Amino acid sequence: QRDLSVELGVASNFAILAKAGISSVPDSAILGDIGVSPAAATYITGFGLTQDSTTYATSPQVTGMIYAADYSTPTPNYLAAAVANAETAYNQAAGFVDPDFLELGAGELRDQTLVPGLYKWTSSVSVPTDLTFEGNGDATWVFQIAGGLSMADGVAFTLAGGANSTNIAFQVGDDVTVGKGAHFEGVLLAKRFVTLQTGSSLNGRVLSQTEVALQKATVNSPFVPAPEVVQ
Amino acid sequence: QRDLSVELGVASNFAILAKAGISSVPDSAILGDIGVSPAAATYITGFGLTQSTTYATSPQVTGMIYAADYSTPTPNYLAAAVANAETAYNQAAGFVDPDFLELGAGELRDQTLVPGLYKWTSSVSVPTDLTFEGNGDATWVFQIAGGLSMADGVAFTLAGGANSTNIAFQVGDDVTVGKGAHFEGVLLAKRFVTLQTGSSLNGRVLSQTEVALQKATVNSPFVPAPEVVQ
Repeated sequence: QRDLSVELGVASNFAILAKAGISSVPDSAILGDIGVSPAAATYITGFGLTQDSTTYATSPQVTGMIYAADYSTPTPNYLAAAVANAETAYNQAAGFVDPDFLELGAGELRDQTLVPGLYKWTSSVSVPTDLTFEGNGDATWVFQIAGGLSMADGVAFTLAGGANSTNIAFQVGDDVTVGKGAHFEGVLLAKRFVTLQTGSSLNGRVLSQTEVALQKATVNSPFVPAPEVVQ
Repeated sequence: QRDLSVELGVASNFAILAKAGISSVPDSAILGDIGVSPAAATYITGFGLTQSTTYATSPQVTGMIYAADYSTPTPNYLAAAVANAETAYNQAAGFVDPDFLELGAGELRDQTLVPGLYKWTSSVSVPTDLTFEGNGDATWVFQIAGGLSMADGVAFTLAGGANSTNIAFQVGDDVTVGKGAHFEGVLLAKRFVTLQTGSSLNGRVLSQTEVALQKATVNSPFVPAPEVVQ
């Protein structure tokens, strides 16, 4: 019943957005666009970029387009807006007051089923087992994690009750590690590094203020409807 | 000291942004980008456009021309600019507790305006020069429910250090800048904006319908894109 929605702005048009770089050990599989700013395209590595048709690039690993800060107009200003909007979201998520849960599990989320609400830790958070979100289709969850976030190899996030990963946001102060073959659901608003380890998957988006490393990793972001034109 | 700044988001990258069309009787001079969305480029008229499928250029425009039918990422870039312009219009219309309510019953004759929030529930006219007197951090917002019209040849003048990046006008009905008149500030218009023969504007024009220029100048502040890290 609390509306903990986090407004992403232009950053909802990206599967992965990073300030410093994105790397892939191939083959990753990303559904949605990816972008870096203020970094140049040289900090997007392991993708085999082919530049078009000089505003964006393509890769067999990305279903969508790839954007960097040195590409042609209007890409620099589009990216600037996406990164500014992603910072405003991080801050909004970190800014909500009066948590429903404080230091749950003393930082460890083991065999948990999480009702909707605002969850805060001043520590790092680890997820050694599967994790279930239970709530309806409009329910919202925000995690405020001052430290790192780590998911053990093979753990999976499960949705129950009608829940949608568009309504799940994780704000994390320190590095995020999604373990090998683990499955994440939600929007990751990371202050520092995010690594999706070998053969992990994420339905949601990855928004980092530094670098994103993919290891044979899958990211499926929501469809972006094309603005409809008046002729 | 009330901070009446209006946040423009992506609309600070446009000299003129309009939902339905932009026209020019040439030669106009626009310093800054122009864009229409959701309208197609066929609703940008009089610019002698030349089409890199993401934008067009014109001798009248220092910058780029964008339309909703142009190629990726122009449609999503424009949809952000228009959404951000609407959010700005609603923020300016939403400020509460005006400092000055119905000044002049809508007619601003020989006025010098200290900083603050000005509201009218009527239309407004500016039959003479109008001065804004305040320092370089002072902010003004005008909330006008009706139209806004400037008489021929009048000017908006800046005294005491005033800066027109800190002046915003929210106007519900048509805005008409008379021949040879001079406007200062950000115009957030719900409906039509006409800059008549030889008028000029230091600021931006953000319209929810159409903008028409007649041998007119729109000179917008340039906001640098992030410096590239190589």
